[PDB]
Amino acid sequence: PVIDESVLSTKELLGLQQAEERLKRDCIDRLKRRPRNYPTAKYTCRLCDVLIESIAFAHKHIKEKRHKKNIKEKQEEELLTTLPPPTPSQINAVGIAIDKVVQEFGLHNENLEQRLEIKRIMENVFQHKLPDCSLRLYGSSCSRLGFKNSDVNIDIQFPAIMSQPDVLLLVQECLKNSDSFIDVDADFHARVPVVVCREKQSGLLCKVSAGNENACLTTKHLTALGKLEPKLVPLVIAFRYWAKLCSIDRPEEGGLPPYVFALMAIFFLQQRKEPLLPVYLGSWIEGFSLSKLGNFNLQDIEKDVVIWEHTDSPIKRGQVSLILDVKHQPSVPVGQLWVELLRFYALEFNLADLVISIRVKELVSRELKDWPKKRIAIEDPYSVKRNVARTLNSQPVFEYILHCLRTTYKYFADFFYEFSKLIFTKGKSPTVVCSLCKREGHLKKDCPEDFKRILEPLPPLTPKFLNILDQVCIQCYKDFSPTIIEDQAREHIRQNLESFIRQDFPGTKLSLFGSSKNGFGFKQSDLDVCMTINGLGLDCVRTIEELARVLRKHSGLRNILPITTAKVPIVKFFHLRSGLEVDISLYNTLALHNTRLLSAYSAIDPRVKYLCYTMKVFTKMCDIGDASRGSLSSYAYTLMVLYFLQQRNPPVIPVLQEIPEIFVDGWNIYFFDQIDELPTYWSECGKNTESVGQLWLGLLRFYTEEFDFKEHVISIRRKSLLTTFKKQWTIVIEDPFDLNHNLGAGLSRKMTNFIMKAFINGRRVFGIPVYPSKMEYFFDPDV
Amino acid sequence: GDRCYNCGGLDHHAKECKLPPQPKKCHFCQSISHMVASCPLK
RNA sequence: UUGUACAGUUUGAGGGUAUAUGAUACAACCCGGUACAGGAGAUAACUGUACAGG
Ligand SMILES: [Zn+2]
Repeated sequence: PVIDESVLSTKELLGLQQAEERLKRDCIDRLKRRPRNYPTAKYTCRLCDVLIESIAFAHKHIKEKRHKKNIKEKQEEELLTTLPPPTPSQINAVGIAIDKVVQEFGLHNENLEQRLEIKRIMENVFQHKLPDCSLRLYGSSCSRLGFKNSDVNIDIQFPAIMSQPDVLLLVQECLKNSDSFIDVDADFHARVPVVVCREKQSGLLCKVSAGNENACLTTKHLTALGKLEPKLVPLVIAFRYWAKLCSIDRPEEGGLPPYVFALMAIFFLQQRKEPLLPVYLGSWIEGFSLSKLGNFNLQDIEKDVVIWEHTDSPIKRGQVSLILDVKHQPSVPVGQLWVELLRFYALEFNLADLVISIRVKELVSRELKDWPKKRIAIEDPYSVKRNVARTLNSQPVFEYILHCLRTTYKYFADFFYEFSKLIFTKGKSPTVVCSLCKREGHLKKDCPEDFKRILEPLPPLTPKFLNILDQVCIQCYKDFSPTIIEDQAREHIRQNLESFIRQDFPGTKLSLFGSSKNGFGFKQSDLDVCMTINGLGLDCVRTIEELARVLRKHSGLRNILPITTAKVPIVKFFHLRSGLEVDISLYNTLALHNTRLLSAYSAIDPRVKYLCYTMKVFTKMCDIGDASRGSLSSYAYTLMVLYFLQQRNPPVIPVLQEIPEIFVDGWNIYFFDQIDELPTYWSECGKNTESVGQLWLGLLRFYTEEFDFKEHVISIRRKSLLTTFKKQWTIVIEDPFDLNHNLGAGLSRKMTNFIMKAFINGRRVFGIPVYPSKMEYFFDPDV
Repeated sequence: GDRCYNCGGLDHHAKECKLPPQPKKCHFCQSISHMVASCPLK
């Protein structure tokens, strides 16, 4: 008892009762207990769930806008819920409206036949190139639940040996060759790779893909539901048209995908008072539980029964009838089902805290599905992990769909009805969401954060300015070129580290690698070493921890730091004798081989050395050189400049790898290393005669424009152009030896934009004829 | 202009009055139970 | 930068002006004598909130 009325006098406690009654009519109540933080609390508000100190504070709260709008919303909800079930004439009108909408915008048998003809024509065209492949229609084309405008989605299955990128590229080639398909294009970086075409006679956009699992089965399941239950299709088409009018079907603008509503259209039938569509998972099968529901998953459908399999994390396989085998199925009109659907989604269901799944009657808790409770979540029957309703990640969009549902429910709860965007939205405008930046306000096509969109022509190059550029490049090379004494000191440091490590682990051998031995060595750069054990299932984590512990003993070494979260665990520390950062790795033979390759690439010409050094200094000035910050390592930049040099009208350097296979760590490490006779085996040697400054300006121009990072991989292994799709990768750079490791994989979008901006600024400062120092002007962080 | 909604006073206005609540009534009624729109004299 | 909404200060625009007969040098509001109520102050910049970011 926080306070008792016995203290107040008779008139006083009576007036207090009146005050409590008035506060109650405004949705303010007392407090049974109080928190330690607010011992003076004596009231609370349920609508806002807000603590209140005294009666005066309570009366102050009601005056605010928060409680006023909350009570207004409560009144609107009460008005909506008070409405009774629709009268027969109104429901007949709604059914007629649904029929009209499906007739106008729904698919027809002729459309299905035409799409089948498209698929057959594609099969005939593809026989000579892909005879074994088999094409099928899925999605809206086969489900019948979409619109006639909706595209044609064709999945081509191939023998397991064939790879998806290869088959899709071959499909694109055959489509280009044939004339039946006009406007052949590739969108290989969408959610699923697609080849988009437009048949001349049909004019219907067709998207060809392959290996689309969980989609063919889903569309066949929906097709079976539609065939067995005719009441589904009108509801699905009407709900899709409602979503289109409210402008939420397109996931580009942050809305939910278009087909998701179909999964929802059945869902309310499942969860209704009488389930029209029976569930397909539950306690019927032995060894079933909600925790085990994840392992439980639908497998296939055939002969009007769904077969499902369960594998323990023994295997249990069972078939269940798709539709209830009951003769007393209710004859509910389509309009009644639609109105009940709207009521279910508005004021009769928990969109935020429950997962929409059609497999189990009991509402699966979001926690069981390990999903957030902020927004809608739709469960796809044939992919347990995926939450198909993730495209909506912005609360304003959720509120927009909720308002659409509320207004349409109110409208749907000589009667005449119609589907209209204005009526559903009630004047509210959508909120476009930038899927590229995860932000809101700007569409993907035009957005401030687009590095590719980032141009003006450069001025002409006078001979004196070109000479100045060459001079500054040579100056940078000389300034950042280690001296002989520095190399001797590095060798002595490596020897001392090896000797010290041998004390605890005798037989250890240390080999220098990285900038030190790759030909391009930066002054004061990190000392990279690799340790191996003579005559030696070794755990990298434990070995790195032991090495760090050993190094901690050394007085010269301080601030020992073992790192294992990275792909290659390494010990990073500071050496006083070097006075510099030293990193030691374990069995990093691949690193040594790639460093030797870069050393040869440097030895072929000095232009490569100058270019690499100027690139390194330019990157360091812009504060992107260091890898720990999340930007591309200096190795990526030297790879970029080498790739540029290889691919140029006059080839400055050849592809050593291309011009026997030795497998160490699991990859080939062969590369032509005899530079002395390189001209004999290279027919293009000596073609290049551009100046170092001209060559560097050409590099900057090439990377700023005339190059594509999205559709090409910066790989020096192959002289021929490489495509990102063939690597199934989506800045991307490939190692000379390893093809499964991408240096740009960990590079975030913001840092990529900043790096492109730095490159653009460098192109702006360079190549512009015209500071206290010539060198400083070309290397200035402010510009 | 009008008596306070609480304490039935005249010194402060409805919003101005902030003292703890008191029985609702009007001086004309003279009693808490009786209400103005239905009085014996009318 | 991004979606949101209110704590003190000012001007411009608001609800109020029903229940009155006489006054008040540029030095002064007055004796309300009947209107009815379950009703308690809204908008823009002034750097102080509580939820989402990634
Ligand atoms: Zn009062």
